[PDB]
Amino acid sequence: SMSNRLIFDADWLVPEQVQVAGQAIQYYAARNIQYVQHPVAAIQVLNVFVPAAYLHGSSVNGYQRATAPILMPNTVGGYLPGPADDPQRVTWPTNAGTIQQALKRGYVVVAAGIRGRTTVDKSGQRVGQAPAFIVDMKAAIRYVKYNQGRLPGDANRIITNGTAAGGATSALAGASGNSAYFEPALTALGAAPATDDIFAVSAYCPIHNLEHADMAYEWQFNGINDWHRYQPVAGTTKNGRPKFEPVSGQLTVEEQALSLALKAQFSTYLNQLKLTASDGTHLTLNEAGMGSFRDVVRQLLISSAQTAFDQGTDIHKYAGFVVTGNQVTDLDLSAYLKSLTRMKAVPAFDQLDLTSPENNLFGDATAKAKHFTALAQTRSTVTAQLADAELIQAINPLSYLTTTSSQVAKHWRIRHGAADRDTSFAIPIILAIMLENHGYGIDFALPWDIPHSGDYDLGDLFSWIDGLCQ
Ligand SMILES: CCOC(=O)c1cc(O)c(O)c(O)c1
Repeated sequence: SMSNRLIFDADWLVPEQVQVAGQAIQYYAARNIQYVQHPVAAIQVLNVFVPAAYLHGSSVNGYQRATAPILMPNTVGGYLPGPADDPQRVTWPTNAGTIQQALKRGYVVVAAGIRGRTTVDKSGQRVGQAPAFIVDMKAAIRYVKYNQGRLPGDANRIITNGTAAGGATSALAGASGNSAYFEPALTALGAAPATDDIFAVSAYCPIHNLEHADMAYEWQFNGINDWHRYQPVAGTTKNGRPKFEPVSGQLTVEEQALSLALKAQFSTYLNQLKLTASDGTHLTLNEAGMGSFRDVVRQLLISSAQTAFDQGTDIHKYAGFVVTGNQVTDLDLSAYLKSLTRMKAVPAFDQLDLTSPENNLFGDATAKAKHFTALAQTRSTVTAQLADAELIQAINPLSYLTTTSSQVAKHWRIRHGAADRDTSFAIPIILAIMLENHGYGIDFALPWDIPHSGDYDLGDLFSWIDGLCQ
């Protein structure tokens, strides 16, 4: 209610400790902070964790109370609700280990709970479909910036972090700072009166650009007709972490036909983005999906392989790599993708029967799920509507990057694993190139043999953050 002034009080911080690399990391915690005045779901609270030195007038890793970066990680996956995280949390989902390491590095951590597609209110009504996820992230950022000074940390050094759907959340926060689109939702929540533009973005395998992801996926995997993925099993564990089992299939003749069309359409979509390489040449694809953009994808995988090769990793785990002497000199991209295997069927994202997590994300209070592409709406196997065009645009980080804007974070670090088949490599690559093209700082790679995952390179992530902030 209005009695919640959204004023942080350092008096709330209580001393705790956690082991990191066999040493004690002392910190202070304040949990369960209601970050808006009119919440609709219990999950909308945030936790604050502060290196202990900052309450005793001292330094960690070149930072002090007033200057420390504020890391804002999220636990969003599958566009599902992402509860407020905690270095002591063991319940799934959690990136508790990352919070522990961040505290050791001297970062203040503000871990916010975020509504997701399955969130319901006290009455059983859905209140967490798009754009709830990004509205909550923005509201949490506004709470932090409103409380600049009161909260330890530099509110002008907010760095979001997330994996997969959570990576898209982090990226969207960096892309869409102070966008007027979200103002009515934030007003209705009673968010703090502050801005929500942030300093830097960390994003692992961001599952974004959803309305073009079906095209990208088929451009990549057309010609590969068996798929392999996971679906759950039963089971009751103490950590609440969903247990999965493999399930495989083969594309129907009809799916294969749809694939060829989707792949063909990708060329036109890609070309009209007007992406450029460093020397300024347009990155394109021809009718058959070959060309300079495809060569960029290949080159990134060669770079990935070279890095691993230099480490003594056997890159011939997968097919297609040509090694001459000590150099990975080429790559048969088709052979690599065949050895990596296709994960998702066709369409991969906008399923014709409305059964995907993205279909459910785009539902609302009336409809559990919606389509978000013309193709799937036309070929729908169930009665369905298309989601609002402005909403699809609003939650895509690319929509904000047609320009060199003061509201977009200046500093980006994106990773997508070389063994991650949850979306096409083209998807994070398009984000990365668009960022560079518009003069933003972008640190990008496809790390060798890394699956769908995040937070696996903390040493390098933190070194990057420290390079920006110290
Ligand atoms: C479930 C793992 O990661 C995700 O966040 C995620 C979300 C999606 O919407 C996907 O389509 C996906 O493959 C992964």
